[PDB]
Amino acid sequence: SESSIENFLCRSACVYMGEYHTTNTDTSKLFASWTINARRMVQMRRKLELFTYVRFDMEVTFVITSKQDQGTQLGQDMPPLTHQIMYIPPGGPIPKSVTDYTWQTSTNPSIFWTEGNAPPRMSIPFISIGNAYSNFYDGWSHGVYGYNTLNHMGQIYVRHVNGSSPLPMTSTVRMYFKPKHVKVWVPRPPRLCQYKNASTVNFTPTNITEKRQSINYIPETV
Amino acid sequence: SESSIENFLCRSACVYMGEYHTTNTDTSKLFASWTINARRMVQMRRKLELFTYVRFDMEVTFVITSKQDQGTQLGQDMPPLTHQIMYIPPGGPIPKSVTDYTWQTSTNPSIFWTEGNAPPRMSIPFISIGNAYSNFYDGWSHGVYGYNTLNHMGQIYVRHVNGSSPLPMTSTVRMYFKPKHVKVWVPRPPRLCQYKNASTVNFTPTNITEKRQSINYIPETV
Amino acid sequence: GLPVMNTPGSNQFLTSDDFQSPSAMPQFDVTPELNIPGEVQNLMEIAEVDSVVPVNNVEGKLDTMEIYRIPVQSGNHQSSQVFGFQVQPGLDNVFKHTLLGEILNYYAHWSGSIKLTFVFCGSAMATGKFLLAYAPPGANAPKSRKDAMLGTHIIWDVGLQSSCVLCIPWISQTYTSAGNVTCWYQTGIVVPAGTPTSCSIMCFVSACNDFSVRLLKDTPFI
Amino acid sequence: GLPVMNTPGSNQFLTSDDFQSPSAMPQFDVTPELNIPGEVQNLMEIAEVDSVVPVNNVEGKLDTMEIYRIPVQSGNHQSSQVFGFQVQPGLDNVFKHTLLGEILNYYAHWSGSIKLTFVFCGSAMATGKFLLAYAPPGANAPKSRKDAMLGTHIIWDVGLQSSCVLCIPWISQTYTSAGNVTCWYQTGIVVPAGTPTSCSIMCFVSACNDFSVRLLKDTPFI
Amino acid sequence: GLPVMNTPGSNQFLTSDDFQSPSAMPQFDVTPELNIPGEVQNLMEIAEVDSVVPVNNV
Repeated sequence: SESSIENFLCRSACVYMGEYHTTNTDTSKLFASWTINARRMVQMRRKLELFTYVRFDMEVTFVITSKQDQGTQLGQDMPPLTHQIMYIPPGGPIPKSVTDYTWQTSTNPSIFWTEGNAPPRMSIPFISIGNAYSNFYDGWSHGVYGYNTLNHMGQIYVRHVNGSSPLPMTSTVRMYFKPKHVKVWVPRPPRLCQYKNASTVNFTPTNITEKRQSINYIPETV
Repeated sequence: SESSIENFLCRSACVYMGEYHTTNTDTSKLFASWTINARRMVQMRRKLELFTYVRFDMEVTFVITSKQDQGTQLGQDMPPLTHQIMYIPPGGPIPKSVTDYTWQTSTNPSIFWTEGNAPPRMSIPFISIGNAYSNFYDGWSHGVYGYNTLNHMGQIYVRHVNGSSPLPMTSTVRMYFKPKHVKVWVPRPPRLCQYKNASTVNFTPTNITEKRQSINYIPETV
Repeated sequence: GLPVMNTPGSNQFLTSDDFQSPSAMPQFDVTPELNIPGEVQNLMEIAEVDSVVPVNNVEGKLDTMEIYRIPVQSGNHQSSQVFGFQVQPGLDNVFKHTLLGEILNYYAHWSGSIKLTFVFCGSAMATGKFLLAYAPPGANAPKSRKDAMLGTHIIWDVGLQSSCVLCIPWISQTYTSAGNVTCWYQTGIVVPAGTPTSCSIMCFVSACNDFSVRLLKDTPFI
Repeated sequence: GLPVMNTPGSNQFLTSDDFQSPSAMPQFDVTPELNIPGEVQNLMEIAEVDSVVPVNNVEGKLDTMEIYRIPVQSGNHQSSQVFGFQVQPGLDNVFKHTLLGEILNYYAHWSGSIKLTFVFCGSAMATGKFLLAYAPPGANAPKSRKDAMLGTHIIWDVGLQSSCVLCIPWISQTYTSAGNVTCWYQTGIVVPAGTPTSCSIMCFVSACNDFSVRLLKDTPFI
Repeated sequence: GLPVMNTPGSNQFLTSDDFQSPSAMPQFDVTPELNIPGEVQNLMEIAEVDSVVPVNNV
C-alpha cells in the first residue's frame, strides 16, 4: 500500500533555482526562465524511467526571496516588492525583454504576488494532444532522434513588477514541482548507467555488479 | 468548451502602472489617476473588437509597493503606510489636489488599506443607463465622431493617508482588471491593421496576406 | 471561538482565482437586458462561416482585389495546372488571415475538418472541364494530369455546375507533412463569338461541425 | 461577518500537504484516455518477475556474459562444492542489481519470502545428481556433503528434471545472520561419446505473493 | 485541527465591506423605540412633494 504508484510518485521537489535583478546592463539578467521538461531533474528522472508512458496533472509552488545590493546606497524605506509569474502553454509567444508586449497577452496565465504573504501556487492539467506522455521514443521528430513534439509542456517566466527607473535589488526563485493523479504503462528495467546528458540515453559501459572472493564464499556467521 | 465566450474573456491583466509621492513640489505627482475606458489596454482591445455590443461586471485588484528616496535621511523607523483608493461613478466630483474636500464625499466608494496585508479588491456592476456597452459607434456625440456618452464608466484615484508634514516616500500602483458574466452580440471581422490612436479606428493601408513563389507552389514533402 | 487554522496559500493574489468579491455599489439597480439580435455563445460560430481565400498571393498583387481571383486563361492547354496549395490553416500564408485562420491563432492545439468551395465566375456561354485532386498528408504532389487522375479526384464540368464543394477530414498542426489540392485542365474553355476572353475562379473556406481547440494563448499578429 | 480565528500553521508551505489548488487553464478539455496494454498499479508487480542472477561475480568476468553461468566441470568429483551464497537481497552484491534488488533499495524496511529457480543448461545426453541444501539464519554453512545431507536438502537429478524451484520463508534486513544455499556434487556428470565437455547452471530469483515494504527513501545507486 | 487555507483578500480593510463586528458594550439594554410620526423609508417620498420654482431669476 506504500508501494502503490500514487505513493511512489506524488511527492514534491525543487527543480530550478534562478536569479534575476531589477536593474542591470545585460537585459537577460532581468528575468528568470525555465523550460519544463521531465528529463532535467535527476530526482524524478530515474523514478520515471521504470515506465514507458505516463499521464499526470502538475502542481507548482514558488518560494521567492530578495536582497539589496551591497553597492553604495543605504537608508532606503522600500515598500514590499511585487512579482509576476507567467506560464506559457505549448504554442504561445515568448518574451525577449522585460518590457515586451508579450507579458500582457490575455492567453498566458499569470500570477501577481507581493512579499510577506503565503507562497504562490497554480495547477496544470494534462496538456497533450496525444493520450499520454512518452518517456521513451524510438524514432525521429520529422530530424532529431529520440525527441518528439508531443512532450511539449510549456515554460515559466518571472520578473519584477516595478514602475520606471527602479531601485537595485536581486531576487531568487525556487520552483517546487509535484505530480498528481498519476497513471503508468509498460514497465522497463532500471538504468544501470550514470546519465550523461539530459536529452539522450547515452552512457558508458559499466559492470553488471560487484565482485567477491570466490563462487563459494559466504561471510562468517556472527 | 474552451472556445466559450466566458473562457475566452474572463481573464486578468495589468492595465495601468502609475507612481505617486508623499511630498513634492508639483502637487500632481502626489496622487495617481486613471480614466477607465476599454480602448487603452491593447491586451483586451483586439479581443473585444470581434463584437459590437458587450455587457459585463468588472473586478479590480490592486498591487502597491513603496520605497524611500535616496535623497539624504536614513535611520528612520516608520510605521506601515496607509493608502486610499477612491472610485468615482460616472457623474461624481473630481479632485484637484490631495487636500481637496472631494476625497471625503459620501457617494464615492473608497478603500483604506495598510501594507503587509492581502491585496485590495472591489467589484463593479454594469453601470450604464443603456442596455449594453458599445465597442463601435457610427455617429456623433451631439461634436466628436465615434464617441458617445453611454460608455462612461468612471475613474480611479489613489493617494497616501498620512498626517501633516510627512516623510518622503514614493509609491507605485498596478491595477489588475477582469471581466465577469460576459455577454456579446453581432460578431465582426478582425482588425487587419495596427492600431494608431486610442480613440478612433484610423489606420494605414496594409497588404491582405503574405506572398509566395507562384500559384502552383507547394513546399516539398518531408 | 471556532478554532481555525491557516493553510499555505493564504493572502496571495493568484491571477487565475475565482473568489467572491465585495461590491462597491450595492445600492444600485442595473439596467434590464434587451433582446438584441445576433447573440454569440461560442467562437466556433464565427469559424463556421465561409470567407474568401486570397489564393493569388504572388508578387505585385497584394493590395488589390486581384489577389482573390484565380486566372483562367483561354486557348487549348488541356494538361497544364491551374493552381495548387497545401491545406494548413493558421500556418500557411494562403489561409492565415481568413475567418477560420484568425480564430485558430488564439489556440495552441487544434484539429478538425475543413470545407472548401470553388465557384466559376465566367460568362453563361463558357463550357469546359476541370479535375480537382486531393492527396493525403504524407503523399507527394502530382506532376501530371494522369497521376492526379489515379488518386482521389473529381471531374468538374462548369457548363453544368457553377460550384463544387469539398470536405477534407484529417487536419491538425505541430517540409509540410500535410495534404494538398490541385486543379488541372481536362479540356479547356470553349466559347461562342462575342464573349470576354478570360475567366476566373474564386475559393471559399469554412469549418465543419466537429472542430476542437485547446490551450488559449496570445495571438502573434499584433 | 462569520467570525473566524487563525490557528498556528497558517501561511506555511509544507512540502507534504494535500490541499486544493487553483487551476491555471480552466477553459481546457483534456484528451480522453486510451486503453494502452500493460497498466501498473503497484511496484510489487515488478518485483514478482523472474530475473537472472549474476552468481559468477568473480574477478575478471564482470563485463561479459560469463558472469551469469555457473561452471559445472567434468570428471569424477563427487564430494566437492559447486556454489554457495547468502540470501540477502538489497545488501549482498549477488542479488543487489536484480529486478527484486532494485525495488528493495527504495525502502528502508522490508520483509517477505523469495523463490529461487535453478536451470541446467547442458546437452540432452548428460545425467547426474546434485544436492541443494538450505541452512536457516543463525546456522553455519556446511563444510562437507555429509553434514549438508543432515539438514534440509533436496536431491536434484538433471537427467529427469531440467529445473528445480525453491521457496525461502524468513527474509528481512537490519557477519551475515542470514540463511544460505549451497550445491554439492552427489555423483558427477556422465556423458556418451561425441558430446561437449563442460555444462552450466543458471539461476533466477523472484518474490512470492506476500511481500511488504515500508519507509520510502532515496536510492543509493546514483 | 480543521485544516484551513487563507485566500487572497485576507487582512485587508475594504471600505465597502459588510462583516460582523465585535460589540464594545454587550451588557447594555438599548432604549425601546417610540412611534414618532413622519417616518421616511425612501428619498422618493421627498421628491414627490410640490415646491415653488424661482422662475423670475433675472
